[PDB]
Amino acid sequence: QLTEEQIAEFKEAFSLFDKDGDGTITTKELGTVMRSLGQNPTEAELQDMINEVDADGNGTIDFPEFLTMMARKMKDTDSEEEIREAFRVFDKDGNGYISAAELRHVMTNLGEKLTDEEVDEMIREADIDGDGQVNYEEFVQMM
Amino acid sequence: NPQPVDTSNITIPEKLEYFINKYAEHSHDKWSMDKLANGWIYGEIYSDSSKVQPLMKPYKLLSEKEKEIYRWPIKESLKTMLAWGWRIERTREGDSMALYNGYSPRAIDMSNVTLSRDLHAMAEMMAENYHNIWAKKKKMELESKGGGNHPLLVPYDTLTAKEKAKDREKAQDILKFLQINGYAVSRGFKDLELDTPSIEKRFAYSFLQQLIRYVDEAHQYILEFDGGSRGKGEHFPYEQEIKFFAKVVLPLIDQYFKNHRLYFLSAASRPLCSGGHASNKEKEMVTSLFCKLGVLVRHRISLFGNDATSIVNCLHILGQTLDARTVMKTGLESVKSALRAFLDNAAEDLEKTMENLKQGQFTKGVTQIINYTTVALLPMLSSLFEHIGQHQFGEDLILEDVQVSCYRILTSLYALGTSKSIYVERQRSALGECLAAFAGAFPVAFLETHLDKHNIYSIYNTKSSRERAALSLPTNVEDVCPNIPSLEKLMEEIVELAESGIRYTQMPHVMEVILPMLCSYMSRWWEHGPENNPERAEMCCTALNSEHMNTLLGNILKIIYNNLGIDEGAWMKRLAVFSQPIINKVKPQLLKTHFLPLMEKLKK
Ligand SMILES: [Ca+2]
Ligand SMILES: [Ca+2]
Ligand SMILES: [Ca+2]
Repeated sequence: QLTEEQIAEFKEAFSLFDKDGDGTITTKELGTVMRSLGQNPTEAELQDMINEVDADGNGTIDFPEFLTMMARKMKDTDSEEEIREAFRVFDKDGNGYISAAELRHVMTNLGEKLTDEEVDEMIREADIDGDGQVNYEEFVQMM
Repeated sequence: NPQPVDTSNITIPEKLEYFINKYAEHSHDKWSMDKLANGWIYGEIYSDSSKVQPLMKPYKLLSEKEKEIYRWPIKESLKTMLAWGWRIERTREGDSMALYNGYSPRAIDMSNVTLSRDLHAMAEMMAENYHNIWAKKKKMELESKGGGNHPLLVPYDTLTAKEKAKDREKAQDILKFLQINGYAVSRGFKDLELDTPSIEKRFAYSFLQQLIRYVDEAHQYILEFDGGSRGKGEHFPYEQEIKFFAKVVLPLIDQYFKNHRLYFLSAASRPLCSGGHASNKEKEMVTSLFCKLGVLVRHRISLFGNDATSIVNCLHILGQTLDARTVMKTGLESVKSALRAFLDNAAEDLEKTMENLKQGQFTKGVTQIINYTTVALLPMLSSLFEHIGQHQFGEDLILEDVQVSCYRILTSLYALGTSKSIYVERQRSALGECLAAFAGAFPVAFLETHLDKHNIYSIYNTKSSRERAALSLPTNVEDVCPNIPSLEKLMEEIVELAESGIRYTQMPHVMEVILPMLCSYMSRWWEHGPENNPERAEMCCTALNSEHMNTLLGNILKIIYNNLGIDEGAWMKRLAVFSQPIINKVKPQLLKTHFLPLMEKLKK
């Protein structure tokens, strides 16, 4: 019942949390992500919450189990809604087209230092439409 | 599995026997010294049980067999060096010691002088072989016992330094005694001939033959898919081959041509005077590959599964990496025919586009050609004109018959731009950059015919009154491309356009075709007029004056000023890509106090 590109988007989302590449999310592997988002978990809390998703009981959820928890929730339109949610908040200009000037300004938040000029070389690649200023449609091309 | 080195075919020579006996004496000397330091001293009788040793006696008095266990390793090492193809040449010391001819011996130490690097690699390799021989005998010993794998059965390189130590030390000390004697041994072979001028050895050349015959295989695969396209089932065994092509060759071409663009573009012209010289035949076959890829992608987009955008990007970067003057000065007939038929293909393609976009508004081949026209064609032609005008190779690329082909293509493109619909509004942006590239590409001033006659490098004048009729030339340079205006005509167009102040929603085609058109037009006739070519007086392609320059600047800036009141949009942000050449064009004197108002408004 799950639509084919959704699993493919669930593929990459699964790999976004499966750093080691074996298809198994260990508690420590999941735990480091939650510190990276600011929350400070106890080991028991992580291991408790990981049990409910684990239908097999092996202690590490595989992708078939991962789909079931993904199917648990309504991601009916949340995917492109989040895509538009980012395009709205990245649109600091508010013109409806996102300039490249603040593209370096938000990617610095994670700690990247890529040069100012080179991104608008990459936004030009994004701007196959050639806008010179990225919109949601370019973001849809990006994603 | 150790592979043996055969030594039966080779045999020991006799002039070497002097050094063989000398090194046997040296081995006896080192062995005698070893046992004296160990405490072994001369004994009356050779008894192992009495724990004595008489063999400190001189090598003259050593028996034949003891010489055989010195000569044995020596002559097998010599047989495995001569069996390698290591020649031995003539030295001085044979003649020198020929003109020579309670005892304490002394052995020269091999430690002091150092070996050269080449023969050091030679010695390491031959010690690898000696370790391999040890592995041989140890292996037969291991089938004899039946078990107990010796940990040293791993290859020589897998061995550690301590494990390599004995065999290496043998290599140094034997070759070192050879050199202290003076006998110099080296590689037996010197290279016979280098086929350096051959382009076939170039990895790019080989990869390119690979690329073209895979492209031809893919074209035959598309012909197979076309013969099965009349049938209902296009599922063929060639599905694996076509997806291999699409997800390997095209990405591989893409990465290769972005990584080595500097190689492809310049045959060591501007950068890297030492190397990086792209061959002329290499450029020829690169252009052939681009042409056949363009033919393959044409009329067949629907078959490709959304990787048509990847193919468009590949064709785009191939366009930026094309070369034309090399092809024209030295070109093969297949490439000539491919380019002529590519211009012709663009001809009937544009013609059928004007036909179908009008006729078949209401009713798959038609859909794939419409999509091709909308996205996969105009950026393609734009990039073609872009590299043509960037490298100026178009001067001789489009010299004969391709002036008229490009200028009738200009008529068709200009008519398409003047025609407006929803799909044309969607592609207003593409026409700007495309016509910018074409205006920067076209060598003669296709707008003004006035001074194109005074320009020698023109289709009609260069091909004269007989090739005039031979080609597709109606004897009129300006009339063969009727719809396109002149510089004068576009000048009054611009002046009343400024005096009017039209809205974008009214005349979108004007500012989304002609403005980038002129913005990249102007650059070539800088150097082809008195503009940046004050010399070649009255022979220039066109003549322009600073007064006209300032007038057109004032008109464009004033329409931009009126145009600030409608947000000014991202559509001049689109035109800004080719206004970047204009803002590099503009002299810094203007950048003092003539344009600061408008960038201040931009800062607003
Ligand atoms: Ca499980
Ligand atoms: Ca923005
Ligand atoms: Ca854009």
